[PDB]
Amino acid sequence: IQLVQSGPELKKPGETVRISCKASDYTSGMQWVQQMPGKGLKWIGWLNTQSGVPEYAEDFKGRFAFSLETTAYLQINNLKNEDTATYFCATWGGNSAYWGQGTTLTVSSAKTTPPSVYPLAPGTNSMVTLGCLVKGYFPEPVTVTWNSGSLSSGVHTFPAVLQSDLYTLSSSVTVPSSTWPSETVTCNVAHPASSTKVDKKIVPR
Amino acid sequence: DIQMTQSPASLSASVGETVTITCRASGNIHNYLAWYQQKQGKSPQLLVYNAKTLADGVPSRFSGSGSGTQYSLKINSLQPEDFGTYYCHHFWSTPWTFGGGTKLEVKRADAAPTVSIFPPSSEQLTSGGASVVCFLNNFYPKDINVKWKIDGSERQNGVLNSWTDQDSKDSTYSMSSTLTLTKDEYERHNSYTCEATHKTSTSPIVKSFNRNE
Repeated sequence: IQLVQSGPELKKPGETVRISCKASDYTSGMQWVQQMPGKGLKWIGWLNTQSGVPEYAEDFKGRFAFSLETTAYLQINNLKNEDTATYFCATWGGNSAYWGQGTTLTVSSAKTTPPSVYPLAPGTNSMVTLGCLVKGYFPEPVTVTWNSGSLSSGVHTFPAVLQSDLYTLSSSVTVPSSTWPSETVTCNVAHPASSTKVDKKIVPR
Repeated sequence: DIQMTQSPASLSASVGETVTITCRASGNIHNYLAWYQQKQGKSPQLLVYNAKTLADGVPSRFSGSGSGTQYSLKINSLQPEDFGTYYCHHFWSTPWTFGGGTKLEVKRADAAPTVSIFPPSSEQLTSGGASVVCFLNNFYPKDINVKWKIDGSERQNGVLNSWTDQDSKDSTYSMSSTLTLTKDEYERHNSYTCEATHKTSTSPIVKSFNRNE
């Protein structure tokens, strides 16, 4: 048994969004859970598929509603910035629980903007740390790789911080001084929302 | 409305040790409690339901106990995949509330951060901007503070920080500090210093650069 949810969503304050959760086998009933970035799990309510009776939690009564079809829906009305989060669906049966992969929802008035990628090079040891600054983009996320994925060791991308209505983030990569600048080191930034892809070669100063 | 109070919020242990996580209900829930595990924002995995029954496929080092309003999840002989966040969730009466959660992190030896400072790039300066970046990589424990200095004077405005989660491969934490300025503000000064304060040193762990060099 598996639960699949609809892809990411981007809406403006005050709009409506419908999130689907379709099972493969379809009994029991289902529930929805909300999880804001960096926060704990919050219960939205559950739906007794048998009696069709939905039951919501105080903070979700009014703007959140459950519906069926093998596809349960979670529709939210009059979206607020604070509705930004990941929403999970879940059912139960036998000796376990089944949850959806989750669905991200971003609710902002912000305008979809591609990122500006800058090379972060050293102002020498056997190891050298390089980086890439991904500034002023919206919305999330933004996938960052190094040398098309060839460089996956000594690499880590920091979480994005929100400034203005735009996100900024940077990626760090550590390689041998014997490798760079001799061998090419390029960071690859992809921003799905803008269908953008940028490559920045890390050139020594 | 029965609320769940979960403690501790944070826990540090090492592979092989045993930890206990507790949840207390503001009212009797008659064992209608479920324990979940969540890793890297991914989907939660049921560990125990009805307070003491293990879900399908859950290792036996996991066990739940309790009754009435007091319950706890015990994990013994911690395996490396056991580290993540845990949550209790009752379903006795609506609303089925979750506990505040418990972040279980890996305990390893102390490690001072490796500091790197990066001047604004040519491309950015050309556009009129000047973001000075500093990396404080691979340190442990996670507590750390960063302080910027321009021509020997502390700088607080224009600074934005980001913190990674415990790395899955070396159990360390990393941080990113960025001082944003305009091409003009940036060119009015010569020395830029990134200073970290970590328990692995009673002195600042620094790295800096000078435009005029």
